[PDB]
Amino acid sequence: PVTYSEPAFWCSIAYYELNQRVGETFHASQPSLTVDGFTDPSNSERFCLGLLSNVNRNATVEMTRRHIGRGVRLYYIGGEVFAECLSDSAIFVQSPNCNQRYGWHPATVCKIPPGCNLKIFNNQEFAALLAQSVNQGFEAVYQLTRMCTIRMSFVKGWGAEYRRQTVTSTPCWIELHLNGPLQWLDKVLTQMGS
Amino acid sequence: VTYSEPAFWCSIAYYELNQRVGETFHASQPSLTVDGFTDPSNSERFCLGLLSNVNRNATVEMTRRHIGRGVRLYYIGGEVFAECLSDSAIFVQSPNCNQRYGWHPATVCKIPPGCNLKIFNNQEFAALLAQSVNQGFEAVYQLTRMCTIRMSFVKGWGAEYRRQTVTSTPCWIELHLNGPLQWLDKVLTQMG
Amino acid sequence: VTYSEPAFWCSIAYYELNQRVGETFHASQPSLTVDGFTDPSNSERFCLGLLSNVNRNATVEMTRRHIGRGVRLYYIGGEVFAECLSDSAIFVQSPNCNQRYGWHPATVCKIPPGCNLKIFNNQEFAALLAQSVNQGFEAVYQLTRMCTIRMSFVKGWGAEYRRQTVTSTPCWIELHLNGPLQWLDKVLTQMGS
Amino acid sequence: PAAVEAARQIEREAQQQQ
Amino acid sequence: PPPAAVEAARQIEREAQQQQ
Amino acid sequence: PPPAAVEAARQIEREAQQQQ
Repeated sequence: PVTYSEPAFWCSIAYYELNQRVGETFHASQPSLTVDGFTDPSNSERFCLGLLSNVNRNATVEMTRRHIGRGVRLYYIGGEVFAECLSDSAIFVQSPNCNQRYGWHPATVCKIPPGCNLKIFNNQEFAALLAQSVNQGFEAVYQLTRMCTIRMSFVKGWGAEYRRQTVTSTPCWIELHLNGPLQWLDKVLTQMGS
Repeated sequence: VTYSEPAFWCSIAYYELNQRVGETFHASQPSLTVDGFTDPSNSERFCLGLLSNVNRNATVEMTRRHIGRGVRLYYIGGEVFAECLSDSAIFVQSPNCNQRYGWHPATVCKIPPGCNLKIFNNQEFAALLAQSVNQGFEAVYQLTRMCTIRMSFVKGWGAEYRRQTVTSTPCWIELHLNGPLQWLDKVLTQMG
Repeated sequence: VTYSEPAFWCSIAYYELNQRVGETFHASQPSLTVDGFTDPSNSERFCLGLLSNVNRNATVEMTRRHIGRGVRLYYIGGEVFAECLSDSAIFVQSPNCNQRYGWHPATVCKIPPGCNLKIFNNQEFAALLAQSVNQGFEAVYQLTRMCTIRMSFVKGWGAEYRRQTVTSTPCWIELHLNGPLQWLDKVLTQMGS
Repeated sequence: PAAVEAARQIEREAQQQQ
Repeated sequence: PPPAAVEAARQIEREAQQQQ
Repeated sequence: PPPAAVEAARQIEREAQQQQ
């Protein structure tokens, strides 16, 4: 017996400082939300990071947390996801669905200057990749979980051309989980066998 | 002091090696399955495949691929059972079950695919809790491990294996039975 | 911008040594007790005795045995008090209290069993928030530590002791005052930069 | 003491479940 | 390609077009 | 001092003062 239900929250965001989890996981219910570095504790549309505390927080993270400002705005219109840079400092996003959409290396990191926006995710694109992946085996489908996960950095970029080579080296970074695509992946994973 | 029946009869916490991974899952329905798939919004499924761990290594990455349908837990009456839906055996360490058959609290039980086991019994716990008020605070305080149960999905630990601690297994969880815990609190507060 | 009064006036996070243990506890009632017992479904009790830590050592296990009735926190009017219900003294590090008496920000106050102390005062914080907009973003941004309060249940830390950091104490918690945090948010957004 | 009565009540409650 | 899987993915593609 | 910021804090002081 298999039963499925539409998720209440279309995504969940986890905040990270260096390689450590800081704060609780935030689940976005509204189609629009802002991830800022301020201190509002009771806003279902704002993921205020300024109030999260880390006893092992160093100096450079403290300085980086001051430049988040208005942070990033995420909206989910139709079947596509966008990230808008409201911060006075550029943000760096690593979205496999976006990277593949343009024929870039999977680890590619996109810089979003203040005021600009970008098509972070596309449901139709993912559905197409999920279809042509059942022909490559369990491994290919299992690794499609990273397609549902997206990582962003608030001030400092990482990857090639930079000194930080991994996202765990950036002072302030988050990781999104797209519940919609994740549920579609579950339907296909069960049928893939071992 | 005022007491209320807990909304969730149990809470499960997922672990990878010696590090907590994901949030704590609170089961509201009497039946739930802990699998390694990717459904985020099923009140009856604790899908571990969607949980991410920046500190996940290779061997854990391989172990997470064989979880499959995982384990299904049902709460019929006053007893708890674990059924092995995975095509790989699971390893359970339940003091309530170990004592029911007189085994060491650290004993680890292997559940082959398709098999099941009576993981917990409230009546048994209540009896141990009664004859424990005569042994002192320490004995009653140590009855919290009776309310906690640990499972391993592919690799076993403890005696009979090379892994000696539950923190050595790649993928393991830890259950907390809210019901039994509330009974323990009633006796602990008055024990002084 | 839209604002709503927070449902929970504070949130407490339990810690053992340098590792987070258990979920964050959100206080809805104006009075709550953080004890070492095992009730999981009491909106007025943050029972730490049921929280498990696989990496818990001996000294932490011994410290968790002396928590007992723990600490009682009530939020009467616009002030916060901590009462030591445990048979062992508790150690609090409240910047609002430290500043109220002209002590170093890192100063740790010892509360013997049965005693209490005015941990926080809204009026004091509101006044400090006003005279802080004149020093720049940095000064206002650093008012987030004013909204965070740390307590230790048996062993003290800081100067005069061998433990120099709160991460060295076996059992300690960290409070977040949502009320003061919301006031800070209104001023931080308008400070720019 | 008084606690044993609370535990004695628990034993009656646990028997009721079946 | 597992036949049950390819049909499951085929339904997903139908859903995405409805969203568009 | 920003005009909107000082006014927001100015309102906060009255709110906290009302509590007493």
